[PDB]
Amino acid sequence: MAGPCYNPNEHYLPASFKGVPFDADSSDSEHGRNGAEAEFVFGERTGYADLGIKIRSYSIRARFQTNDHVALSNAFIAVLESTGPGLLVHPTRGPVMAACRSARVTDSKVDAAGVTYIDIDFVEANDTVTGFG
Amino acid sequence: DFSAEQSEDRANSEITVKGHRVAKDVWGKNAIVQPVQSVADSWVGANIPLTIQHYGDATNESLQRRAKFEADRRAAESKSVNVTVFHVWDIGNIHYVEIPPEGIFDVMECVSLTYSVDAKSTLETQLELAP
Repeated sequence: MAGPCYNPNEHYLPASFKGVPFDADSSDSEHGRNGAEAEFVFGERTGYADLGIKIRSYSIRARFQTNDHVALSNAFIAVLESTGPGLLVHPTRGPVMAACRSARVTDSKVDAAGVTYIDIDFVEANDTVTGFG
Repeated sequence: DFSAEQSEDRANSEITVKGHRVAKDVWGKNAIVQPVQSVADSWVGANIPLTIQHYGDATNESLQRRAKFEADRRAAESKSVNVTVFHVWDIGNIHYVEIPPEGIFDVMECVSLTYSVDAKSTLETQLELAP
């Protein structure tokens, strides 16, 4: 950023998922739009057509440093595995609804004892009725 | 590319035909048992007899014509070839071929033709030659 008067605690929202706070360490996203580009034979001109919006996806990384991190880390995994989607407070994208798609928990006893990292991979999930519309 | 073939399951050394006559006034032995004719290929060196029934007014000339039609069909079916000639006149034409690996040195008559194109420039053309 520009200038020495930044305050990161003031610009980044505190992460969360289904109401349980957790400490965020990274914030990515993916957007786009579905195309149908086509090129003819012997032709010097091409074409394009729009087919709709592409499904988003978010990825976050969390760190646990406080005393007894295994309990908090182990207790948080029990929330990611809960059935159904729930509200997610993305640090920069604001509150959105997403469903966890995977999570890799890394840890060591001799290389790094006292800190647990966990990567996540969220997907946007908007509720839909059951009568196919 | 190419793919030759010679299948023995579609050949017959001797074909026989049968059929009655329906002329204005023909009957008895001249319209029941008399009209029979046999035609042989002589290219196959085995005995694979066949017999056919005629759907029409049998005539000794027409019996052989049906027999020949079957012979040409069977002969062509036993020497089917395929070829691909990359860049892109008509069917039934007369071509010369040369595939020394199998020893093709005989005139051919094309039986089918196909032009195909693709968005990725892949032009081709196929043939179904037969002697």
